Amino acid sequence: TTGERPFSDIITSVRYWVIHSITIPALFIAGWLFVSTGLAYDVFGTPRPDSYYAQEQRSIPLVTDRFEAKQQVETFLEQLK
Amino acid sequence: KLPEAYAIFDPLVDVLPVIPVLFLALAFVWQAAVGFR
Amino acid sequence: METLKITVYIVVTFFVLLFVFGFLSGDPARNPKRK
Amino acid sequence: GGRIPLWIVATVAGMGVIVIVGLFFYGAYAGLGSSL
Amino acid sequence: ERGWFDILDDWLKRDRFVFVGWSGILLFPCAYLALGGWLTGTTFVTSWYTHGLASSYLEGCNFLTVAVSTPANSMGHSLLLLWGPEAQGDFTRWCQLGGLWTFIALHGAFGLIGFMLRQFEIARLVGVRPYNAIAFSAPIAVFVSVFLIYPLGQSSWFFAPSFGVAAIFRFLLFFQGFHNWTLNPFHMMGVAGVLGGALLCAIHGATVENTLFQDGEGASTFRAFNPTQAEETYSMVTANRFWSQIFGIAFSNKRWLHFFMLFVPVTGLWMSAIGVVGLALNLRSYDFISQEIRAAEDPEFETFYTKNLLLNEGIRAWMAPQDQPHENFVFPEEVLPRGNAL
Amino acid sequence: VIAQLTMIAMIGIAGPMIIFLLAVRRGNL
Amino acid sequence: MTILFQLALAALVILSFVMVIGVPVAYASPQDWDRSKQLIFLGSGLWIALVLVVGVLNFFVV
Amino acid sequence: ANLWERFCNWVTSTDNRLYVGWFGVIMIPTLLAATICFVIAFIAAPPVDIDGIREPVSGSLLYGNNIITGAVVPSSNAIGLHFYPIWEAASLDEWLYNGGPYQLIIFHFLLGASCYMGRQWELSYRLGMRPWICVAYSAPLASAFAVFLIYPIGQGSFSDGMPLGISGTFNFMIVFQAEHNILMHPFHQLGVAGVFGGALFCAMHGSLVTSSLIRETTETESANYGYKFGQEEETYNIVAAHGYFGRLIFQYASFNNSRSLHFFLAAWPVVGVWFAALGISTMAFNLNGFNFNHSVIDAKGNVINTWADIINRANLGMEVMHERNAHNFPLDLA
Amino acid sequence: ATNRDQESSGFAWWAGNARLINLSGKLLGAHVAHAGLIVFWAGAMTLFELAHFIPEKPMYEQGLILIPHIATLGWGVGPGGEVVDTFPFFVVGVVHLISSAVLGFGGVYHAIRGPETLEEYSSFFGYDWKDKNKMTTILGFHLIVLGIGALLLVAKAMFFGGLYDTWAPGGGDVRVITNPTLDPRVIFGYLLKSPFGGEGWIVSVNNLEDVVGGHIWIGLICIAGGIWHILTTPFGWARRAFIWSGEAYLSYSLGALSMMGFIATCFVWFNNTVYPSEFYGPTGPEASQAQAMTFLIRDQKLGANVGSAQGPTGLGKYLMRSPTGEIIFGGETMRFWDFRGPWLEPLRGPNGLDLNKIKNDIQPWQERRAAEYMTHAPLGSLNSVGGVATEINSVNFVSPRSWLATSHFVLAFFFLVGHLWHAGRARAAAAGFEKGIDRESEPVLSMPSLD
Ligand code: CLA
Ligand code: CLA
Ligand code: CLA
Ligand code: CLA
Ligand code: CLA
Ligand SMILES: CC1=C(/C=C/C(C)=C/C=C/C(C)=C/C=C/C=C(C)/C=C/C=C(C)/C=C/C2=C(C)CCCC2(C)C)C(C)(C)CCC1
Ligand SMILES: CC1=C(/C=C/C(C)=C/C=C/C(C)=C/C=C/C=C(C)/C=C/C=C(C)/C=C/C2=C(C)CCCC2(C)C)C(C)(C)CCC1
Ligand SMILES: CC1=C(/C=C/C(C)=C/C=C/C(C)=C/C=C/C=C(C)/C=C/C=C(C)/C=C/C2=C(C)CCCC2(C)C)C(C)(C)CCC1
Ligand SMILES: CC1=C(/C=C/C(C)=C/C=C/C(C)=C/C=C/C=C(C)/C=C/C=C(C)/C=C/C2=C(C)CCCC2(C)C)C(C)(C)CCC1
Ligand SMILES: CCCCCCCCCCCCO[C@@H]1O[C@H](CO)[C@@H](O[C@H]2O[C@H](CO)[C@@H](O)[C@H](O)[C@H]2O)[C@H](O)[C@H]1O
Ligand SMILES: CCCCCCCS[C@@H]1O[C@H](CO)[C@@H](O)[C@H](O)[C@H]1O
Ligand SMILES: CCCCCCCS[C@@H]1O[C@H](CO)[C@@H](O)[C@H](O)[C@H]1O
Ligand code: OEX
Ligand SMILES: [Cl-]
Ligand SMILES: [Cl-]
Ligand SMILES: [Fe+2]
Ligand SMILES: [Mg+2]
Repeated sequence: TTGERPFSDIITSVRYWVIHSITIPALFIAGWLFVSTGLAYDVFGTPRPDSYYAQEQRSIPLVTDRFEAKQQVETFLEQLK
Repeated sequence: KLPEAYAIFDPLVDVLPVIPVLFLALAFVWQAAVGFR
Repeated sequence: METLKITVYIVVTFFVLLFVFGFLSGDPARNPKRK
Repeated sequence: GGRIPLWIVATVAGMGVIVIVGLFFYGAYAGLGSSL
Repeated sequence: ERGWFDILDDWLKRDRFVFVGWSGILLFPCAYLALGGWLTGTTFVTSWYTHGLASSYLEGCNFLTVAVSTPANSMGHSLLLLWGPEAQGDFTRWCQLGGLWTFIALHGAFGLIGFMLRQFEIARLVGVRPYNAIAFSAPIAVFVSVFLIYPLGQSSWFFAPSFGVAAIFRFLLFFQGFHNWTLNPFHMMGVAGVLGGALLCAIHGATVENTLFQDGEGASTFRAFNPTQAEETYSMVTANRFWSQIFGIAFSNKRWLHFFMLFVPVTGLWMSAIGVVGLALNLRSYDFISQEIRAAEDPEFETFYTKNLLLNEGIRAWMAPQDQPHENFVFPEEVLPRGNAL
Repeated sequence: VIAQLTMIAMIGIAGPMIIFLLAVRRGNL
Repeated sequence: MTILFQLALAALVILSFVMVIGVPVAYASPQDWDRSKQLIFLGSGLWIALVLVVGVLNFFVV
Repeated sequence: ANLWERFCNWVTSTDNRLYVGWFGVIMIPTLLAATICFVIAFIAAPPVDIDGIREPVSGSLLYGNNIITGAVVPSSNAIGLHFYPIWEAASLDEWLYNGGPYQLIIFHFLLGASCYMGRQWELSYRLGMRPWICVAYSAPLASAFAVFLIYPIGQGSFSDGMPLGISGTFNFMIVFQAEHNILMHPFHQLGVAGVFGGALFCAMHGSLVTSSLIRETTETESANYGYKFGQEEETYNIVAAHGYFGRLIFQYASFNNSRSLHFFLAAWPVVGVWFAALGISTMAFNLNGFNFNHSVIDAKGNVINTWADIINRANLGMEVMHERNAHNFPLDLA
Repeated sequence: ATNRDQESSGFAWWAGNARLINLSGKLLGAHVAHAGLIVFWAGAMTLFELAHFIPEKPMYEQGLILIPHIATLGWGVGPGGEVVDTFPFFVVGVVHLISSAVLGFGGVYHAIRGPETLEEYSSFFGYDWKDKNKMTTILGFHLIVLGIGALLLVAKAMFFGGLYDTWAPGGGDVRVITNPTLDPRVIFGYLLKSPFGGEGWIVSVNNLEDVVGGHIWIGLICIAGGIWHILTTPFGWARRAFIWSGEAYLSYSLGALSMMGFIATCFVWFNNTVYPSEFYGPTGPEASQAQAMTFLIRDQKLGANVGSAQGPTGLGKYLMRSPTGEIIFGGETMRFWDFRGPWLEPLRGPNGLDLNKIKNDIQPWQERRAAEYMTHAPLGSLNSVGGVATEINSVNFVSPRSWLATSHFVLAFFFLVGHLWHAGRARAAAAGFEKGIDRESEPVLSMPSLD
């Protein structure tokens, strides 16, 4: 009883569904593509299944330098290619 | 496996055991239809 | 040990019999409303 | 003001939840995270 | 009203679906970011560079195993700000360095402050006493002791809890093997206030539901109540007699009863927080010295206390090399403690 | 999994279909 | 007998799905109780016959 | 009336300071027996060969324990699930070495506590009350049965029952983790939700009622004096409490119905704790927590550890050390 | 909508089925429709298990619970539990699935279309819960049905091909039972056995002659008792002891099913006669003993003298005494020395495990079975990773014994809860205070103070 339109009015109204039968699927597909294009990996810096280890590399690319950890990760990443 | 003559029905057979669960969920659809009165 | 066992057997039988006969002694009636 | 009955919205919505969570369970057995 | 401050106050305090308030300015963005940071990291972000672990749905983890993990031990207690000296504004690197950890921990800490300021602000507007805010100091003491003080006493944030289901399980087991935290009497008082609170929650709900007055004809009894009614919905007199005769004692004062329900779990959480402040310094209840002196001299003396330290020693040796990768532990097979066969 | 998915699709719609038909027809729900 | 068997089984399957919807709808429907009662009876005798047909043809196909 | 009739009248009297009742006729002697045996063993019992390997563990105060380390120690693994009453032993000295007191205590305690639960039904009926307080107590009772009876049955030995002692309890927890990965079991997770949520809703309810008590006292007096035992009027304003809590979160997230509120208070912890109990009682038959050990594998087949694998390493430490002289063969199968 | 809201019925939607208590027609509908769900699952689940079934892998490596039930009756299987013909599994699955449509038909008809009450319509089918005579009469019909069911089992065992017998001399096989145990001293002697270790109450039944003979007794007892209840009305002491109401009778049945649930749990966990290990996997005690057997065999092959090998504790590493002197396997499995199974019994003499038989007579089939059972111990994760809790992923296994014990313990427990719920509600409603305390007739206000 605070004023706003009741939720159950909104979600049973034809108009709500006209808008959302497009916005909901569009958002879902955009999330899908953020992954399927590979873009998610590059934004967040997450390894692909082929990028955790170089072919013969023994150990994990653990960050060991506070102020040059960024550079460490960068060097760790060329040492894959 | 099922005798080969019934093989075409394998996918259907895969889904049937779950139907009882559906009956429980159906009670709720029905109640929602009668406004849980 | 034999005496102890016989003693405990007697004790337990005694109490089980109270429980069973007790609950047989018009239990539903023993309430504050309809008897 | 309604036009689509609330019980239909709930049933479709509930079924949508089951599908997506089913998919997530499927994925525990296939691809990444499947142990295979 | 008056000036802009008072017009702002007006709008902030409108009676709406989600109340805002002045506290809302702190609460809303901090809570939103803490939660979104968690969902973002668990969905997309690795812990390969900080822990050598996969930690996101993107890498194949499930809801139990995803986490936003702590930064590497070499980060120390860096604030690890996006624009700080470590990430230097690179969002990708900041993610890979564990920047989402301090992001979530710090927005979360401000959000809890905002939440408790919310409880005070709404209490004051509605004209109730602020005991709910006061009870909420127990969640705050826990969050602050465990997520801030504990790692601040240790070598780095690396040893704070990571934000995830399995990650927290790991934190429990670490505290057992390294701190013998179950032995600690402040943890024991925590456990008593949690289980005793859950006990009081259950027993008070059941007692009210089972001493109800017949106030309707329905066999479903929930409709036979009105928020505005003058009268108690259940019989305190009958509930008192029942428990007096079942348990030997009973509440007789409803006000005392409800204050005690605040008291027990709130006090238990505060006690657990103090033990964790001690663990920040490794100031543990690890041992009983009299037990050790006896067991060192008498190889036939054994208690459950000596048995549990053997378990701790196994936990430390078996878990440390993978759990503490910056230590570069190599423990040759021959040194690992093991009993016979296993 | 297309065959099994189609089967569960029409088995699943049968329940709510019954409710829908009855509601439309003002049946004895 | 395979064509026969397989048709008889797909028919049983299909009639079952029809009965599964139609019996409860008929039973709770205000209107066409007369037209329904007859169809339910026919569907049923038919359902039973198909089961026995599948049962018998089973042995000429297994 | 006759003696029997008067006896029954006394046993079932609503007037006794402590209700007796028919459940009480069994409860009183069994609880007294368990309590007395427990107190005497906890003080004075000699060491008990819990794991059947002639390695006796000292539980009692006089034999070098304190309140935190002391326990009544479970009966010997050599016994297994065999019934070991005092009269099955050649002497009290043998009975003591083999952990006879543990069986005596736990069997009397379980019977007595089950009767405590019956007695709660019984009195509620004598008082014209609704009957389900006893259903709330079934949750802790189920949990006691799980750790003292169901688990030992599943594993084939009371030596794997929870010890009657503070450190013993933690021993049971840690070994249970190694053997079942309980933390990763959803029923234990529901138990955590049950007890953490019970604590939470306990504090919440206490604080909401306390916050809306009606002014009936002066600043010098405890507000508790503003309530008088047996008064008819409710002592706080629920509409005020709902007004507060509905705004803290949102209106429909708050109860304004006290009956629904108190039902929720009962239900949440009782259900969660029933799942806790069923977690222990089904891990009794070795249906264990989720196992995601090596679940994440890279493109070559390297294992990419997750927090699950780090759990596994801690579990391995517990497993290889526990009962360090009791295993001769490579698998711990019970 | 007769009684189909809270206002009319007094019951909210979430207690909606309580609206049925006095509507015998719709309630009969609910019951028959429900029986259709049970028969449905039995048929659909069997077909599913069959569709998935690879006949050469053990059943217990395949997540099967129903095929093993069918095989134990002696259908489909040969020596050693070898599957010789899946057709019987097919028949069982199909016949239940077809049958459930009929039951489902009856349920939907009664529930939705038939007379909502039966009393006006028929006095044979109508009933009043408070009619003690009609109640014991319906109870008697059901007793006769159950008695006939038990005798069907006897008929299978004796006249229609026998039962699978894990104990068959020369090796597990289907065997016709010709000499079923009739002696009441043996049959009822099981009921008075201790449920503790080495005794096991009825769970100890270890031969098919006792199993068959017991169902002969039980079938006769149920039929006789059913006749009895058709011909009698409850005695006075019965009338005084019980609540007579639908909810009360539900509650008595809830308690009984709870008890039976617990019993079934222990049956599947310990018993390897009516749950043959060939089909259900080894029991926990069996797999633990099989491990000790495995390493005794191995190390003795390497030259160890297993009788004289003292382990680290001073107890024998392979062989030790039980607390009554019997020679038993050592290590932790000392707890499992009550275990008995066909692969082990050839090694047991009057004094327990026989060292000379051990040294000379262990056959390759015993080594194989002991290795199979050790490596199929009923331990595994909820996601079906077989092994101890620290095991790595690879082996997709949880024993049918664990699935069946755990599920039935959960069910039996919640059935105890429902018993207390309904037994206490039935008491309160019979005495008239199930809706709360009368504010003007509060009993405690008429009682003297405690102090
Ligand atoms: C009330 C809301 C609020 C609060 C309390 C915080 C608090 C915090 N944020 Mg968050 N944030 C918010 C909203 C908020 N944020 C919003 C809406 C977004 C989306 C844009 C973010 C996005 C965000 C990111 C991306 C990051 C943070 C970070 C932080 C932390 C460091 C902030 C800092 O050092 O500021 C310093 C600035 C102030 C304290 C402002 C002071 C105002 C003074 C009084 C006047 C200044 C005038 C000045 C003289 C003129 C200009 C300066 C000139 C000399 C050049 C801290 C926990 C960092 C963190 O979590 O790292 C782990 C981080 O990387 N926030
Ligand atoms: C085993 C599950 C089960 C069964 C057998 C029943 C049985 C019944 N219930 Mg209960 N109920 C259940 C679970 C069940 N209920 C659950 C889980 C809830 C909580 C959601 C309820 C809540 C509830 C309420 C609140 C009420 C009932 C009522 C009833 C009765 C009247 C139904 C009616 O009016 O339908 C009207 C519905 C329809 C016309 C829709 C179609 C219904 C049919 C049966 C669908 C059949 C589908 C099936 C696939 C067809 C196969 C056909 C084939 C064999 C030919 C009926 C005997 C009512 C009552 O007691 O009346 C006196 C009542 O008010 N139930
Ligand atoms: C006695 C009951 C029972 C038992 C012992 C089993 C046992 C098994 N099933 Mg079968 N099944 C059952 C009933 C049962 N099922 C039912 C009712 C259905 C219809 C849904 C099926 C349909 C089915 C299929 C389709 C499959 C199995 C399979 C299996 C195997 C693997 C199970 C698994 O992975 O679980 C995973 C565990 C879960 C999903 C967790 C269940 C936990 C529930 C939700 C908690 C219950 C709590 C309680 C009842 C609620 C009370 C609430 C409270 C407030 C009162 C195993 C042998 C698999 C197999 O290997 O086939 C060869 C398989 O593919 N089952
Ligand atoms: C326990 C289950 C049960 C019970 C007690 C009843 C009782 C009743 N039924 Mg319902 N019904 C059921 C199940 C049941 N039915 C099933 C499964 C179906 C689908 C086939 C139906 C379909 C149905 C219809 C369509 C009608 C009834 C009617 C009736 C009434 C008259 C019956 C009569 O007079 O027959 C007298 C006796 C006979 C006709 C001979 C019975 C022959 C049986 C089948 C022999 C088999 C015996 C054996 C023990 C079966 C074991 C089954 C088990 C393995 C599952 C009566 C109230 C009528 C009614 O409601 O009138 C308004 C009505 O029109 N029934
Ligand atoms: C589902 C099966 C079933 C049910 C629900 C009933 C129900 C009833 N029976 Mg009937 N009965 C049955 C099957 C059944 N009977 C069979 C198969 C027979 C033939 C043997 C009988 C022969 C029979 C007779 C001869 C009598 C009844 C009577 C009664 C009534 C009260 C019985 C009572 O108080 O028991 C409660 C049990 C007691 C009071 C005995 C003492 C309690 C002891 C201590 C319990 C010990 C058991 C314990 C839990 C251990 C479990 C295992 C143990 C065997 C080792 C009630 C209407 C009575 C009657 O009124 O007839 C009209 C009566 O005289 N029945
Ligand atoms: C970090 C960061 C940030 C932020 C971000 C954000 C804010 C985000 C958000 C995000 C979000 C906001 C997300 C979300 C998501 C969600 C999800 C993912 C969900 C899911 C769900 C589910 C899955 C469900 C489940 C369930 C349950 C729960 C119960 C019932 C049943 C079921 C199972 C259904 C920024 C930019 C500032 C900056 C830097 C960094
Ligand atoms: C055998 C067989 C068969 C059979 C079938 C059947 C018998 C079926 C049934 C079916 C059914 C029986 C179905 C049902 C379904 C249901 C559903 C699908 C539901 C869902 C639900 C939901 C989703 C809910 C929701 C909600 C609501 C409503 C309200 C509250 C909230 C919620 C959200 C919970 C056939 C013919 C194929 C043929 C072949 C063989
Ligand atoms: C009352 C009521 C209810 C319930 C209902 C019910 C419970 C029903 C049941 C029903 C039923 C219980 C049904 C059944 C059906 C069945 C059917 C319909 C079957 C068919 C079959 C077939 C079609 C087969 C085929 C085949 C063959 C022959 C061979 C192999 C392959 C196959 C499988 C394909 C509810 C809850 C909703 C609520 C409301 C009221
Ligand atoms: C088949 C078989 C067999 C046999 C079996 C038999 C022969 C059985 C019997 C059984 C029986 C013969 C049982 C009985 C039971 C009983 C009961 C379970 C009872 C109950 C009771 C009651 C419950 C009561 C109650 C009460 C009281 C106590 C007090 C007062 C009140 C009243 C009434 C409530 C054998 C093992 C050889 C082998 C395998 C198979
Ligand atoms: C080991 C278990 C023992 C098995 C016993 C089997 C019991 C089956 C036979 C029941 C016979 C007992 O019958 C029952 O006895 C008690 C005790 O005398 C009677 O006597 C009682 O009557 C009234 C009833 O309100 C009570 O208030 C009163 O205290 C008591 O004298 C019951 O009214 C009678 O119905
Ligand atoms: C971010 C809010 C904290 C600052 C509060 C100081 C108020 S400052 C105050 O503001 C009035 C309007 O409200 C003016 O009318 C007045 O002239 C001015 O001095
Ligand atoms: C209700 C089920 C009706 C079908 C009964 C099938 C009989 S069963 C049949 O009997 C033969 C001996 O006659 C056995 O040799 C054979 O193993 C068995 O399959
Ligand atoms: O005892 Mn007590 O703990 Ca159950 O596992 Mn086996 O046994 Mn012993 O090892 Mn691990
Ligand atoms: Cl240990
Ligand atoms: Cl061993
Ligand atoms: Fe309260
Ligand atoms: Mg996947």
